[PDB]
Amino acid sequence: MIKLCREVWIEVNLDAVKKNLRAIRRHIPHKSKIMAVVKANGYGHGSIEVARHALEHGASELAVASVEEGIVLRKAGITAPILVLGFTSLSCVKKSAAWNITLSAFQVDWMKEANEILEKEASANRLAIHINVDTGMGRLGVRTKEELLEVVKALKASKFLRWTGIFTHFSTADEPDTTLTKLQHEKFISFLSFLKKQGIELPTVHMCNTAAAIAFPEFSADMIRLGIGLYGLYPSAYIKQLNLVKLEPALSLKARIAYVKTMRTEPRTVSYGATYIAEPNEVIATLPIGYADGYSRALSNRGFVLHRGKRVPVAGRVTMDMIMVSLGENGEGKQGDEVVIYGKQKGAEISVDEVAEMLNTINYEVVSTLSRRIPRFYIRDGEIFK
Amino acid sequence: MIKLCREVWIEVNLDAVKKNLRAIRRHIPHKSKIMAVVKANGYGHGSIEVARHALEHGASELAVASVEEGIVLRKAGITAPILVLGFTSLSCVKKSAAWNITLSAFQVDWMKEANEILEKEASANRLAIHINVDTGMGRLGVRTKEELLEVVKALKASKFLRWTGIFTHFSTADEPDTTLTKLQHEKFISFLSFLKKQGIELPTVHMCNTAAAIAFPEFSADMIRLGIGLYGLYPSAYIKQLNLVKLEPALSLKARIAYVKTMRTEPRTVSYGATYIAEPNEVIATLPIGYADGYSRALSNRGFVLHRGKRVPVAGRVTMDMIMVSLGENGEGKQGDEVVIYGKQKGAEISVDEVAEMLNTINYEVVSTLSRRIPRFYIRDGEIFK
Ligand SMILES: *Cc1c(COP(=O)(O)O)cnc(C)c1O
Ligand SMILES: *Cc1c(COP(=O)(O)O)cnc(C)c1O
Ligand SMILES: [Cl-]
Ligand SMILES: [Cl-]
Ligand SMILES: [Cl-]
Ligand SMILES: [Mg+2]
Repeated sequence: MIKLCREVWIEVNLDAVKKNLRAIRRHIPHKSKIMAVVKANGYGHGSIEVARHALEHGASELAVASVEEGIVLRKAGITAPILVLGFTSLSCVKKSAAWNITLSAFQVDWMKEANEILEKEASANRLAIHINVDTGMGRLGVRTKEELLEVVKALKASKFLRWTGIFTHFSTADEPDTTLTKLQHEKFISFLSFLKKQGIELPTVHMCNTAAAIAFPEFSADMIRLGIGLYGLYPSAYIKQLNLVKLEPALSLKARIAYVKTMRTEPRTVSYGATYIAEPNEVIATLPIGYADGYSRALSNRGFVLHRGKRVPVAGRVTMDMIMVSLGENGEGKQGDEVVIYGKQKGAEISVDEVAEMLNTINYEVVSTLSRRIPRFYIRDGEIFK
Repeated sequence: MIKLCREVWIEVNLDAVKKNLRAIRRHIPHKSKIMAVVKANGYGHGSIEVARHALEHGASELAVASVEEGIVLRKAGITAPILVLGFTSLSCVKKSAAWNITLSAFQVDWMKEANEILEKEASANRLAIHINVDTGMGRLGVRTKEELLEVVKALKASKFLRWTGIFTHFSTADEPDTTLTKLQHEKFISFLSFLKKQGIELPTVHMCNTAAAIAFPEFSADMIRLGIGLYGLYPSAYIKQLNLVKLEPALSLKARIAYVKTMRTEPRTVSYGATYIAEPNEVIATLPIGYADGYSRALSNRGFVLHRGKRVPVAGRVTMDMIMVSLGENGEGKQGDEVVIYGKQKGAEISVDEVAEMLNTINYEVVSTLSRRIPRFYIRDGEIFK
């Protein structure tokens, strides 16, 4: 199959990504664009190949966490609009314009000072901007309709800026109680109505994350922001249970057994702390993944991997680079056998969602903390590359 | 002051690393060498520059998790011996000899097949090998005297290989009960005098990790493997409290406030889940760090940062890229102010070790999971460089 020195790797199924984009496309209104959210290295799936695939199969724009993530995509030959969701220091204004990155901003002072930096360097390449309106996320963005007006005016007065969007972020659209979500929607529409009544024409409006796209597709407006769903993962249990859109998981994480041994002699202590004592004929397979790869140490004596289609448990503590599992009394297994850490094997499955449940977190965290040291392979039209 | 687009960075104090190395050197026997452990991107501090500094200031070899980690060091100009502590596939044997990386092995069959690959290439480089003995870690390594002996003869007979060392690993040396650690010591020594009685001359003998170097410096033999200590962190509260060796923590994690706001208008909800509701005169600051950087989401309504010399609470949930914090009623804080996330500022400190206690994990995980997206800056002779 694949040749590696250390035998741990991720497979991202781009056929799955395409199918997710199509399922979402067919769910939200026909005219709505998709902005594929490829922040944090593609939610740990690899920003570039996900971005490239997304753009060919129904996305129009990309979103990222920073200018540096956006430049990564440029250097990969990507020319679609890239929006930085977080805050960008005035330090990087010039660099942003040069690499044609779209920045979010929401403050008069920032817009004017951005304009002055660009006026000095004199480039014809204007800096693209979106305005973030905070309707209750409480994170970034402007909060009253009157400060919003000033921001718009300052942006429109700035000839080295170009306004290409305005947005908000829902903070509870994945929850069974939709009260807050509807209050946010109705505040955002409100602020926009206010702008329209001052004779201001709107650029691209966008508010839905995956959760709201699915539960409130009527909010898609000109463009949705598809993150977790792109990766074939649901924003919550609730959203999944609505059974409105069929997503398929794009990531699996795999490895090969590095060493197998029957624990014939003493001491039969396994791993740091000696927290697991194996039986005399207990078989113990060692695997090349650990907590510095993003495989939580809280999975010590708790997690489960797949080997020849069955669940075999983590025995003893997770270490920095390796774990051990029990194949049981006289269990069969060889050096080189393929193991799935996240995903499917035969008819068994250990989803990223089950892993997040074990660890009292969410699927976003389990994928987006997968270390860059784990190489990514991509599957397209059923076959593997770079 | 540092310029960045997104204002989050690590500083690694190489003056601290030099002192830790000195403190360890002065505590273990004069003739013992130090192998600096820089696996996992230097325990998230950056392997290249820690390794570079270490080799100028007490270390004479390095250890890594994998061939690929070793090749990163070699490309940066590093020439010292580099040991792979984990298992390496026979597919990487020609490569490892080309780049002069030292491989761990402990299997007769592996020895022969590696010799055989080189033999075919008429290789003029000999691949350097260390033998892992498993004395109770139960991870990797050979477990009996008798298997040990055959492994040695295979390797001695394999003339495109070169035996340059032999080790074991302690699994409990950071615990107040030393019983198992003394049994592993004793078992290792017995395995090694068993070899000597067949007239086998031994290469470099190494057993101690940071914990064993500090509590059992008499076990240093020819070489120790200094990991966590090199970074200025103790392996456990017990080891620290022994008060034997003073270590200085090398890493701090910083950011600048992306935005500061007073929560005047409704709704006053902060972050995903609306789990925190601010007071009307309460100041919320947003920071450009979140769980994809390795800032655990389990800090959501729990973590602390330092700002102007004091402890300010995380408010609401950690997000993928950003956290929010409370500067309290009528706050005092601006955009651009510097915040310490891990580390010290004026009176105050939030140590890696206290973050680890809160998350019920260990300092190793806390630093080794710091994402590569956070740029690392180094301090050397009081001054800063990238
Ligand atoms: C990351 C992000 C998204 C995409 O969210 P999902 O829950 O992944 O669909 C949307 N909007 C903002 C403001 C974000 O930071
Ligand atoms: C990482 C590692 C070390 C060093 O351990 P610290 O607790 O970091 O000093 C030693 N030996 C082996 C076999 C390792 O994998
Ligand atoms: Cl936001
Ligand atoms: Cl990483
Ligand atoms: Cl080991
Ligand atoms: Mg983690």
